[PDB]
Amino acid sequence: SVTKHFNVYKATKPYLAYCADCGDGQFCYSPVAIEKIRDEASDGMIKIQVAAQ
Amino acid sequence: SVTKHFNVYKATKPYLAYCADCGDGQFCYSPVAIEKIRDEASDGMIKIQVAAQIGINKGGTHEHNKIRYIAGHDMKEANRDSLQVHTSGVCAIRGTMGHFIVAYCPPGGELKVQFQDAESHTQACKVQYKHAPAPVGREKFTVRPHFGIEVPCTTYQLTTAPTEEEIDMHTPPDIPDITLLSQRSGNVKITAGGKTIRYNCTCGSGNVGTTSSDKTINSCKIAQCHAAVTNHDKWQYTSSFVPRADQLSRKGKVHVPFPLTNSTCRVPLARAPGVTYGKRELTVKLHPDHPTLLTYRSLGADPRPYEEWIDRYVERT
Amino acid sequence: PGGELKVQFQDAESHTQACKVQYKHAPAPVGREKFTVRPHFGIEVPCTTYQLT
Amino acid sequence: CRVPLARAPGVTYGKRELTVKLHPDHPTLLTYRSLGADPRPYEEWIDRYVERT
Amino acid sequence: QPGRFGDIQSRTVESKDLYANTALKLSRPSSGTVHVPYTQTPSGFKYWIKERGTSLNDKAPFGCVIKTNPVRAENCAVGNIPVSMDIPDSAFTRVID
Amino acid sequence: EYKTVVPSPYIKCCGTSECRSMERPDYQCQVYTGVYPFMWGGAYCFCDTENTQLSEAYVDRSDVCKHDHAAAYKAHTAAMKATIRISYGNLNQTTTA
Ligand SMILES: *[C@@H]1O[C@H](CO)[C@@H](O)[C@H](O)[C@H]1NC(C)=O
Ligand SMILES: *[C@@H]1O[C@H](CO)[C@@H](O)[C@H](O)[C@H]1NC(C)=O
Ligand SMILES: *[C@@H]1O[C@H](CO)[C@@H](O)[C@H](O)[C@H]1NC(C)=O
Repeated sequence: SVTKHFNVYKATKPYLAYCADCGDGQFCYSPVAIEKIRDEASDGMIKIQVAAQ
Repeated sequence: SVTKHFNVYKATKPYLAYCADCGDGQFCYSPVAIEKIRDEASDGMIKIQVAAQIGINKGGTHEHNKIRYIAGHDMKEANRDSLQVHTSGVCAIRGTMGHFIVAYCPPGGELKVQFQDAESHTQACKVQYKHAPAPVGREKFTVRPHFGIEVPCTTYQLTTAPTEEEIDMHTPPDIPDITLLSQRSGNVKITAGGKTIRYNCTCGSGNVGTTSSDKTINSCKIAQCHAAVTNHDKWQYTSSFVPRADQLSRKGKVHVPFPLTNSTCRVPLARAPGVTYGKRELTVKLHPDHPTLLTYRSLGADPRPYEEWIDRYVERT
Repeated sequence: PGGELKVQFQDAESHTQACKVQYKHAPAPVGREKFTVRPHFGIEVPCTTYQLT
Repeated sequence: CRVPLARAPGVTYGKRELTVKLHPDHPTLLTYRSLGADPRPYEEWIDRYVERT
Repeated sequence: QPGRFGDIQSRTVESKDLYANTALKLSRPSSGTVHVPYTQTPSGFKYWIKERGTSLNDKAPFGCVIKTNPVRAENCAVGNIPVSMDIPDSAFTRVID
Repeated sequence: EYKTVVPSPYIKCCGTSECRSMERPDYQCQVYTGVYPFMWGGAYCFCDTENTQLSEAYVDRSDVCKHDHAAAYKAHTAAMKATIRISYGNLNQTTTA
């Protein structure tokens, strides 16, 4: 019951899409892509959505 | 064919010169040393000159997991992935070969290049240098746009091709070594291995500069001996940190890689300004994301130009 | 120079516990000229420092 | 204690007037005074190239 | 002047008689180790590039967009142009229409 | 831009002076005596206060002089292109004058 709620993660295969700067190259495909950033707390809290869970 | 043009790198054994701040220490002699820096690319590129060449396997080759630093009068070994360059921010390497380094790199007030040696040491040293790039276009940014326009800029493309300008090669000077003065029974002896050590003394007769011989001067003292070793085997870069003998210098040529070429260059597009015109007067609301440039002029005979960088919300009339 | 001080190390197993402290470290330069790197070629003006034994 | 040494300022003397061009590499200090009874001191930090009369 | 602009005023790219007035000055090395001390003002070309600003494209007194290939200026209005034309008699019909 | 070409410094351990001056731009013929350089091998040679330091430098153009250079020009009488479109009854054509 501690790990039961993880069942909703049977949805799998995170995507691989375009991102801005790959570091080594100008354009590059990476499993990590920055989705729109959540920021609504009051202690510098930052939430980042990344394809690869 | 691809590796055939690395024959120019038969010249090995670079110097171990003087660099200002040891990092931890105050002064040190280090295999890595910062030399002149080239900065003429218009997209924030840099060109760093380092004595220790990279991609060497005691012969011409190209790879990505081998570096041979030099400490003393012999070669050594390390790993390339441990090589790090970083200003105030992380100074990321796009790909390097030979003596020279290129990197995407954020602005800062100093430069540092570090790399792990063979065992249990992170020896390196810093250098004073300013890096304040002037981005192309009227929008200042640090990341490539997701949507934008193309305006070309100059950069160093990645290739290994011959070029026009050149660096200077010459015979190395005669470095000294005091560890070859082992005295055992009040007698001054010369060891082996290094061989052909130049000799000169006021101790007495026998000042000839022995060549690859275990010659021993008897009834002498260490304080009167100033022997120095020479090899005349492989030539070496001419820096401003080592001496030189008067001669034509026999200028050897090793082409500088990464020449300067044009390239397409993306630049962000700012949001459309808010406009609410009235009567013979115009009012504009701005929503800048980064410090940009705004300007206007009169089509009449009197231009009356205006230019003023904008980095915050402000009404303009 | 910085506005906070932190020190850390890895303990016997997979942990890098640490804690910071407020400290406005703004070292006033010695001499008429500001810098961050000792001269390549320079001149000596006497000052003081800690000793290393 | 080593300390940097700035480049020699570019002096181009006029008549009863002294013009100097300053090419700083780091924020430094320039001061002057008059040997007459009234000294009229001056001090002002420099961080960019500038002309002073 | 040593640093204002055109400290190098060399002629065409043939690289002959590279005049320079960058005011070198050497110094005596210290007793610590080997030195090559010198004093050298920074290049005026870099300073002129850094300052730049307010190009002539945004300074044309008649809003005259300027190009650079044959160093040309395009699409600006000033004065007026005269014209004299000769028309053949076969380009139009007679009064009977 | 300018490149400051400075060769390796000249140490000669005899104390006798050696001065020369060629025709390449802005040599600074400076010779120093009584220098006692050091090196990672502790030191080299024996005699102290009797050594010759010959250090020379000059300036030259840069490697990107072919691309990153700037040009100067003089104004003169100027000729103006004019692209005109002419049309009349059942005729419509452009030209250049
Ligand atoms: C070192 O060699 C030079 C040149 O051969 C010679 O003049 C000098 O006397 C030598 N040193 C001693 C101590 O003899
Ligand atoms: C870059 O473009 C300019 C202008 O078209 C040209 O003169 C120059 O030769 C080009 N350089 C390279 C390396 O393509
Ligand atoms: C002349 O021809 C061009 C062809 O593109 C056309 O656009 C233009 O309207 C014509 N002129 C007139 C007056 O219709």
